[PDB]
Amino acid sequence: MSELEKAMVALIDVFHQYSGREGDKHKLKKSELKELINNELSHFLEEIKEQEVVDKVMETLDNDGDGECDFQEFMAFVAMVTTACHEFFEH
Amino acid sequence: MSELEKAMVALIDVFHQYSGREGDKHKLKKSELKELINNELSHFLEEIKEQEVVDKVMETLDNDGDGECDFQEFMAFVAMVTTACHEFFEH
Amino acid sequence: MSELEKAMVALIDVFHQYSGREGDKHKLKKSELKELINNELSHFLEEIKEQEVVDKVMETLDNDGDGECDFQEFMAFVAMVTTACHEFFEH
Amino acid sequence: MSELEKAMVALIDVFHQYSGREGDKHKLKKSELKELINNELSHFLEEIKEQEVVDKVMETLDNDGDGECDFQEFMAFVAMVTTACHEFFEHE
Amino acid sequence: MSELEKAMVALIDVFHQYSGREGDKHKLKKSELKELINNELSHFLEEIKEQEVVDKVMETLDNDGDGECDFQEFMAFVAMVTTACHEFFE
Amino acid sequence: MSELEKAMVALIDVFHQYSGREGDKHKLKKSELKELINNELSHFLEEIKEQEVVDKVMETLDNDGDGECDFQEFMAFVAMVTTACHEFFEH
Amino acid sequence: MSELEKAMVALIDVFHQYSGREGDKHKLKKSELKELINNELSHFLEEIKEQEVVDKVMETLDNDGDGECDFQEFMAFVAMVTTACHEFFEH
Amino acid sequence: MSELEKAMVALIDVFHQYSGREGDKHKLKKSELKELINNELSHFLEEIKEQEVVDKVMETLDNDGDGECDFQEFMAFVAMVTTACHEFFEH
Ligand SMILES: [Ca+2]
Ligand SMILES: [Ca+2]
Ligand SMILES: [Ca+2]
Ligand SMILES: [Ca+2]
Ligand SMILES: [Ca+2]
Ligand SMILES: [Ca+2]
Ligand SMILES: [Ca+2]
Ligand SMILES: [Ca+2]
Ligand SMILES: [Ca+2]
Ligand SMILES: [Ca+2]
Ligand SMILES: [Ca+2]
Ligand SMILES: [Ca+2]
Ligand SMILES: [Ca+2]
Ligand SMILES: [Ca+2]
Ligand SMILES: [Ca+2]
Ligand SMILES: [Ca+2]
Ligand SMILES: [Ca+2]
Ligand SMILES: [Ca+2]
Repeated sequence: MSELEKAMVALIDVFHQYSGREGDKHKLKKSELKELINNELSHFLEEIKEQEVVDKVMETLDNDGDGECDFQEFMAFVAMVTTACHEFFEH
Repeated sequence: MSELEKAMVALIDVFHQYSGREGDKHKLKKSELKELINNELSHFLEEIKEQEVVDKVMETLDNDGDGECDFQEFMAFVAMVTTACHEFFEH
Repeated sequence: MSELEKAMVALIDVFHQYSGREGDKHKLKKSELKELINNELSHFLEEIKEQEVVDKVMETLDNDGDGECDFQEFMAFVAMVTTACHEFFEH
Repeated sequence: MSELEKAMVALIDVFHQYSGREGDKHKLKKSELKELINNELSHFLEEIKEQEVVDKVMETLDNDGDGECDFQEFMAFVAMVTTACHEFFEHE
Repeated sequence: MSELEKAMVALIDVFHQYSGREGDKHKLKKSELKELINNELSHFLEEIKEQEVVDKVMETLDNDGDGECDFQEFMAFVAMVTTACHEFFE
Repeated sequence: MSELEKAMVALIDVFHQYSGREGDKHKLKKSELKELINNELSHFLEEIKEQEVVDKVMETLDNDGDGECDFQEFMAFVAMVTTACHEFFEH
Repeated sequence: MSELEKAMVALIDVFHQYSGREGDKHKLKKSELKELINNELSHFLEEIKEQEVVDKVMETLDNDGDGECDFQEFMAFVAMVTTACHEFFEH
Repeated sequence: MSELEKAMVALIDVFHQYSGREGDKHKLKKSELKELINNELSHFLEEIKEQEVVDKVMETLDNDGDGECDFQEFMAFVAMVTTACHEFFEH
């Protein structure tokens, strides 16, 4: 598989890894999203330490309004974060 | 780097491997997109062998209608392809 | 170690994670096999929830007729599931 | 994905890596199998140098006569090496 | 660095990792040796569950009688274990 | 496999890569030992350029008097060289 | 990621481990640089315990005159130390 | 060893692997430097396909003018790349 293909499997893996911890095994609840952001995105995002911050992140990602982040919402989240960090190269 | 962050860097790297070939070095033109798909997504997608199919993929991805795929749009494509793969893994 | 070499070791390690829980530490009994499948093959296989399903899985895997799955029989099951997954990535 | 599920995908991945280089993209020809063994099994197996050795491994693995190793045949190879490794280790 | 030189540094590093956990930072006391064996040699050695067993392992390794395993003593243990592994090719 | 276990296998691997050159493929003769030192211990040890230096190393290592270095004897050489290197990082 | 790539990220990570303790989270004040040296270079460098050694090291590393060590400046320190280590292995 | 110590040994190791191939075994000639960048900086850097690219990189790094990069000069390059990576993660 190419490196791009392996990158896509890794996105699915990390999602499974956190979404399967608690409750709904196919979505991230606020707590799981907090742990994903803090443990897996520490070079791209500041550590989330206040519930207002977890709440706004989740409010932003949660387009179906169920209070959780499903896989499609997580892919959009990754797209936003990666797009943002790639703007570094856009000058 | 986490495996998530490595995936994110891979996505940026592969995008540029193809985007910088011609014209705007931060967008994929149709020829660059065709090559990316054919060389980097050979296990997940059918090889593109017809200009018509190339036009249709770009028409689908090109959300801002500038005729090219920028990195935001490329992320949306990756998310679509990832999604297809993720379906295989929910049982 | 290469990714292949680590993968071979991971197959050994998972077999023993389960085989050593109960009874003979070198074989998977039904309950161990059910737990391995349910916990470690959840994205590749439907969860096993009924004794009758467990029984038929063991019956296919248990070639030598001792009522359990030994390492070699487990390697055959791994080759079966892997071949199934490999049929996916054919393009 | 579990460690087991990752290990299965890593088997598919390495197969692809070598099978797609030359000729039939869905099979390892002798040179492709040689490379895979020398680059990816370079801690479990001795480097294959002599052609005769390459020839013999392929004859071991090639069950359908076509002179190449397909994925199914490669999985039987993987089981052979994993078993050898299993016998190398302690389990008590 | 060759694969041999890198192996050597890895041996130094694992000894460091465990020798620094309690007491004398340069030696493995019995608890530290038990943990290294159980955490880092799980594919080559039986897990140690009994104190008799780790006392016996240390008695064997402990050539200067201080009741701990220093690095030179650790290298000897590594030599024994690797030589035993190698018996697989005998 | 742990880094320590990886190390142990590397040690077996290099020994065989040299021992297998000539004569007994399970032992290092003087020429093979010289080559191992010069090519694999180039950063820990001064290059051997003198027959007397070779002779001396082998006399030190060879404990069963066959005039060669088997694996067990090589492990003793490894212990010795590593130990000397460790003390160098010592507080 | 290659070993080189992972090593570069490890440099960023240890820097931040100590840089974020106090004050500017993006620079090392002398107390922080001291602790970094004392805790993460314990096998390469003798412990610093005198004001003047810290003062001396910081004056060497400080090129923009803020009395702190930013990440670029830290990289000159890393270069110095590593070059020093490389010289021990060249013999 | 700490993560920082191992990172430092990794930097010296990668230098040894590439500097050893051709000519002066203690320095990187331009072909060696191209190989290192293409093989070891492949996730962070663009592939060098145009010879004028290593030519200009060497131009900057060579400060004793043997037209090659020694370890010292190599560390400056590692600073430059690592610093860019830091700024990239700095958003
Ligand atoms: Ca959940
Ligand atoms: Ca939602
Ligand atoms: Ca372009
Ligand atoms: Ca567009
Ligand atoms: Ca059992
Ligand atoms: Ca059976
Ligand atoms: Ca082929
Ligand atoms: Ca090898
Ligand atoms: Ca065949
Ligand atoms: Ca201790
Ligand atoms: Ca002792
Ligand atoms: Ca020999
Ligand atoms: Ca002998
Ligand atoms: Ca600070
Ligand atoms: Ca400063
Ligand atoms: Ca050179
Ligand atoms: Ca690249
Ligand atoms: Ca120079």
